[PDB]
Amino acid sequence: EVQLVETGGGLVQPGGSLKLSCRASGYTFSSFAMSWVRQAPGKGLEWVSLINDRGGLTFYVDSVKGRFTISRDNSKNTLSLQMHSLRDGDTAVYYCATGGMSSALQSSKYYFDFWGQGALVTVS
Amino acid sequence: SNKSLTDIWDNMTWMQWDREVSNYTGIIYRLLEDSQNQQERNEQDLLALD
Amino acid sequence: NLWVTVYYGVPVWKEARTTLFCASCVPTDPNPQEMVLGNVTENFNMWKNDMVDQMHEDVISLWAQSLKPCVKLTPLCVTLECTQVNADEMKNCSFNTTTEIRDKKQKAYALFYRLDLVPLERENSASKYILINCNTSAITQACPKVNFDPIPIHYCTPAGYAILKCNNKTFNGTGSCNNVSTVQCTHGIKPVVSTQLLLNGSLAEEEIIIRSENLMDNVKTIIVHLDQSVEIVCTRPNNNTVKSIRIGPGQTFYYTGDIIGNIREAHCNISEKKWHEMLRRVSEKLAEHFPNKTIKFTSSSGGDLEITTHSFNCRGEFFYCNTSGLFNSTYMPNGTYMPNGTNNSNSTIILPCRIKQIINMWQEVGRAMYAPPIAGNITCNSNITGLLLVRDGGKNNNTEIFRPGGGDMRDNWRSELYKYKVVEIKPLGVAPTRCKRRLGFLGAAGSTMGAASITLTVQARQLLSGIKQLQTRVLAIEHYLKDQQLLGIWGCSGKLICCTAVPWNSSWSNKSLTDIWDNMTWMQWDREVSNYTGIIYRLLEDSQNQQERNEQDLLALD
Amino acid sequence: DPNPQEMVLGNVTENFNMWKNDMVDQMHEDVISLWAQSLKPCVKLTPLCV
Amino acid sequence: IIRSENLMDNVKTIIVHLDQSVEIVCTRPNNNTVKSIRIGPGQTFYYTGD
Amino acid sequence: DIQMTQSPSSLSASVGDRVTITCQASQGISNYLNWYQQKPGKAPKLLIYDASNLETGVPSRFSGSGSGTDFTFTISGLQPEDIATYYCQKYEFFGGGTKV
Amino acid sequence: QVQLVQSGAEVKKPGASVKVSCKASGYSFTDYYIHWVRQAPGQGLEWMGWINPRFGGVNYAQKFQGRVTMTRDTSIRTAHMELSRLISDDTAFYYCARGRFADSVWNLLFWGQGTLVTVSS
Ligand SMILES: *[C@@H]1O[C@H](CO)[C@@H](O[C@@H]2O[C@H](CO)[C@@H](O[C@@H]3O[C@H](CO)[C@@H](O)[C@H](O)[C@@H]3O)[C@H](O)[C@H]2NC(C)=O)[C@H](O)[C@H]1NC(C)=O
Ligand SMILES: *[C@@H]1O[C@H](CO)[C@@H](O[C@@H]2O[C@H](CO)[C@@H](O)[C@H](O)[C@H]2NC(C)=O)[C@H](O)[C@H]1NC(C)=O
Ligand SMILES: *[C@@H]1O[C@H](CO)[C@@H](O[C@@H]2O[C@H](CO)[C@@H](O)[C@H](O)[C@H]2NC(C)=O)[C@H](O)[C@H]1NC(C)=O
Ligand SMILES: *[C@@H]1O[C@H](CO)[C@@H](O)[C@H](O)[C@H]1NC(C)=O
Ligand SMILES: *[C@@H]1O[C@H](CO)[C@@H](O)[C@H](O)[C@H]1NC(C)=O
Ligand SMILES: *[C@@H]1O[C@H](CO)[C@@H](O)[C@H](O)[C@H]1NC(C)=O
Ligand SMILES: *[C@@H]1O[C@H](CO)[C@@H](O)[C@H](O)[C@H]1NC(C)=O
Ligand SMILES: *[C@@H]1O[C@H](CO)[C@@H](O)[C@H](O)[C@H]1NC(C)=O
Ligand SMILES: *[C@@H]1O[C@H](CO)[C@@H](O)[C@H](O)[C@H]1NC(C)=O
Ligand SMILES: *[C@@H]1O[C@H](CO)[C@@H](O)[C@H](O)[C@H]1NC(C)=O
Ligand SMILES: *[C@@H]1O[C@H](CO)[C@@H](O)[C@H](O)[C@H]1NC(C)=O
Ligand SMILES: *[C@@H]1O[C@H](CO)[C@@H](O)[C@H](O)[C@H]1NC(C)=O
Ligand SMILES: *[C@@H]1O[C@H](CO)[C@@H](O)[C@H](O)[C@H]1NC(C)=O
Repeated sequence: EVQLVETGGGLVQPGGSLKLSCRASGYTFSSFAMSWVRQAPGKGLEWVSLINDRGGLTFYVDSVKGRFTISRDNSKNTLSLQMHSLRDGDTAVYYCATGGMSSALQSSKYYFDFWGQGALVTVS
Repeated sequence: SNKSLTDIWDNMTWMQWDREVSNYTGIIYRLLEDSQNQQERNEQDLLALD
Repeated sequence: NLWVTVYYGVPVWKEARTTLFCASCVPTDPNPQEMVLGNVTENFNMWKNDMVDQMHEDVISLWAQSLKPCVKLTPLCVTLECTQVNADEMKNCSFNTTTEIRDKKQKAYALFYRLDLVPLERENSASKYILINCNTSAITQACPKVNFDPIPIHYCTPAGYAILKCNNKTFNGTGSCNNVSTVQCTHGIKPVVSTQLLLNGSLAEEEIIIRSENLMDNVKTIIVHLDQSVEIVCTRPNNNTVKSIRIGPGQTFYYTGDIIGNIREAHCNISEKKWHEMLRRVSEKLAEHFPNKTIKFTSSSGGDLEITTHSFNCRGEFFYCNTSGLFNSTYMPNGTYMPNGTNNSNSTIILPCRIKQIINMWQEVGRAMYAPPIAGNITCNSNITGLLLVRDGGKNNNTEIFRPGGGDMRDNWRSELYKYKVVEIKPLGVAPTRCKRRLGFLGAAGSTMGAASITLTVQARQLLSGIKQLQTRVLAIEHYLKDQQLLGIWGCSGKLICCTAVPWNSSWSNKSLTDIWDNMTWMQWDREVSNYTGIIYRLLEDSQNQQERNEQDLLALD
Repeated sequence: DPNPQEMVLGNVTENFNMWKNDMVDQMHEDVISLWAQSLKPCVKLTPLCV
Repeated sequence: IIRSENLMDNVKTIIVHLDQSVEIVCTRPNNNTVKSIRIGPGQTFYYTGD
Repeated sequence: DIQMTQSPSSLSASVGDRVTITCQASQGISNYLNWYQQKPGKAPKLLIYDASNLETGVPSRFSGSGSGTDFTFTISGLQPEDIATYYCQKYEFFGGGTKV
Repeated sequence: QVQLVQSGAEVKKPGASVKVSCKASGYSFTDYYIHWVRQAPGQGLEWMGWINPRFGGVNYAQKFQGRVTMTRDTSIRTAHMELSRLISDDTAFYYCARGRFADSVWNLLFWGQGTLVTVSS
């Protein structure tokens, strides 16, 4: 039973910044490429950003390029996502997910295996 | 070295520069090989993405 | 789904033989920089090591390069008129030799040992003798500057190779060894020349370690590596007066002129208690290899003085102890040691060493040596750190008779170069990955294939890229350039981790990525994909040729 | 070759030490070796030390 | 195959390379008895005795 | 003591029959057995240097194999020229010999 | 061509000593072991002993110790064996043999002619 606990979120006004963080426990941290996924109220899931297991490579959905930064710390077993400008279209539940990529020396993990409980981000 | 580009490229010779940055080549060379190792692993990860 | 990824700098090695260079010959560095290889087990074979043949050649070459600029005693191969030393063991020999000016002669008298003379007529008044073997070859006098005190020799690697030490404290010499370490140089090894007893060696860490190539025949030498040394003190009590004459333009011959005081025989003292305790423990350790047999130690059954006696160099004088009061014991399966009472004794075992001067160097036959006498007396102490035993073959009534042996000087160097193996690094290799094209040396040798692909810039830089060394520098350069040329032909120039477009064929290996990168080491992988490298390399160069032609076609499109 | 091909280095100042040059030790060794390599294939006057 | 550097002067050697060999058999019919003497420390001189 | 046991002591065979000779060492742990063809009046001749490897100058009709304490020597068809006493040897220890 | 030439047959009385020689030609004498094998008339081959002509080392079998002396003369490349206290049971063909390689000396590829020693009253 792995545990991803997203500690962050709240309310921002259009033009502000907000940082999210996700702590992992129950498995080796520096071996899984983590990601974030947004679920707007009443809508489905949309992928936002992906980070590799080592943290050197980051990928984003085109709609957030240049505004979101994803980073991880393998010594603290933490993942973080720092968002700028925060438009009204970014209001959603942001889920911390484990999966999406591999290190090329392991099997393909093109799926989101373990999810978190979700942080709520509101823009008004 | 805290000299600006116009104080190095335009005013100094390579011998003076070597005499300046000489105690630090064992740090620069290590940083260069570490950066290349990181770039090689990132390149094999990007080339295995697809 | 998996493709060939070329790695350069992998902690992989193969067995090989190179001309390692001494370093007393080149100053040594602060420490050997030993990197212990975790989870690595290698197969050693002390009786097939090349480091011993190289050390043998080095010693028979340094010795024969120090007597070349020295007086040759050609003018002394003349008839000697020798009488008894009553002013046998020694004779007082008169002779007519050549002096410095090439028109006069010189009459001299020297005292020679009887073992150094051969009669020309019936031995009795003076009798005629010549120096031993002087009519068969030249006798070279050692220069007074020749160093007869063994100097420790460190063997260091050339670029591209590694010395794999063995740290198992109870290793015999042959077979798998765990806890293998990598070193750049060996410890200081003294070229001590001694027969029957190994002197001034290293002691076993744990217990007496009987080692032999095959403890079942009667040809292979049995080396007994002791854990506690037995001290031997040897002396020549005679007070000699050394005289010299000139036999040519700057050629000075040194000889014993007279002896002050009485004549006393040379001898060696070994404490009875320590020797017989040593032989008890060696007899109990040899009972673990020859179960239910009686173990006896006896004197040598035959051969020349150099192998029937204990031959050693004591401050230049070449002694030859009888060693028949030492090797006289019986140990039976009941655990009782026959010559008992030697555990509460205060006695000493006096061995009557004889002194010889015209020493038949090694067994070259066509080259002898004259050891000049030293005025006064001589005393030498040394530690007995091992035995050279030969077992008697043939039918027997369940009794082994281990008789001292020696003469072959490789078995004196196979007792300090036992833990060292020389290997050649193979930094270039291939492994499957999902990648498609579009610390210390060997420190990761025991790590998995996915944790050793980060320490590549450390086994790559330590490739470091008269005749004996220069040929190995050129050879190391050639091997480096061949590996670079392979990488270049494959399109991998300038990279340590190179992804290619050659798919992995499941017939080469059908293991999954989590069974290779996460569970296997690079040595196990090399042992797996080895019959297929002549296929993979050909596919890699063919794929690069296709990519180069496609690239020139794309670059000519416009 | 035809000329030593001397390139004058403008604005360069170097520290020489004639009394610690190695070119002198090498020349000394060369001379004491060429001289001693021309008398090796020559008659030695041993029979005249009479 | 007659071969020479220049078949017009009288200095160059003319090599005649044959296509079928002519067999030559050479012998020394004398029955020699070889004797030897020593002329130094391990230097043995061999000569015809009779 | 490594006693060599060799059997049969006497082998009756004609020309072309397959000849099998056995040698049972007391202690082995090594493939070091030699086979010697001894003709009457002549010194023995080595045929099988090592347990299986064959000796130069010996025709391919001779062979053998084995390991440890059990070795087998065979002749793929006895010839008139193959009449000899065959011995097995391990180190200094010789067998009793088989008359063929 | 490697050859081993032994002395001819000899007749001795019980208690006498017999000396047998094995001239060795064709190879380097001081690099190979020479094995002396005693062939009883109809009772098989006894190994009896080996000599190492480099330093003259010997390893006489535990049966023939005290009676079998071996020596070597390198100036004429000949090995010598001496058997003392002869008994009528010592009648045999004494063979000189060498291994094919110095590294493995039991592969007695090269043999000389047998020397017949008869012991009788
Ligand atoms: C085994 O090792 C011991 C100790 O290293 C050796 O004995 C030592 O040998 C050296 C050289 O012969 C002796 O030093 C010499 O002493 C004399 C008189 O003081 C001096 O004139 C020489 O110039 C030189 O310094 C040293 O005293 C001696 N040590 C003892 C304790 O006796 C021994 O020879 C070695 N054994 C073998 C077989 O190599
Ligand atoms: C060795 O022999 C020589 C003679 O060959 C001895 O030298 C002579 O000794 C006597 C002693 O009375 C002197 O009178 C002579 O003058 C000596 N002769 C020469 C030529 O020196 C020598 O003493 C003998 N030495 C030993 C140790 O026996
Ligand atoms: C070197 O000299 C010694 C002594 O003269 C020679 O040994 C003698 O050689 C003759 C040869 O006929 C024998 O008869 C003697 O019995 C030998 N004497 C001893 C004491 O052994 C020796 O042979 C000479 N070396 C050579 C190569 O001829
Ligand atoms: C030295 O030469 C003389 C010449 O008369 C001779 O008598 C003498 O015996 C020679 N000495 C020796 C030791 O042979
Ligand atoms: C050394 O090797 C022996 C071989 O039996 C093994 O039992 C022993 O554990 C090894 N010792 C160490 C310290 O690894
Ligand atoms: C030496 O140790 C190895 C360990 O594998 C063993 O096989 C061999 O029999 C031993 N030999 C002796 C002579 O002790
Ligand atoms: C292996 O060898 C090293 C050498 O320093 C030693 O410290 C270590 O204890 C050894 N390990 C074992 C298991 O014998
Ligand atoms: C050896 O012991 C004897 C006992 O009599 C003694 O005289 C002699 O001096 C000792 N020798 C040495 C070298 O200690
Ligand atoms: C040692 O001394 C004994 C005394 O009986 C003698 O028989 C033996 O031959 C001697 N050994 C040597 C090697 O000289
Ligand atoms: C030898 O004798 C001389 C003269 O009596 C003396 O000076 C010297 O010290 C003695 N040497 C020894 C080692 O006894
Ligand atoms: C012999 O070994 C002991 C070990 O403690 C050492 O103290 C002693 O100096 C050694 N002796 C020689 C002569 O090397
Ligand atoms: C050796 O294996 C052990 C097994 O527990 C492992 O913990 C250790 O990291 C390994 N060491 C190396 C250097 O690979
Ligand atoms: C050469 O021919 C002559 C003819 O008389 C003959 O006697 C001689 O033996 C021959 N020589 C050879 C070497 O065939």
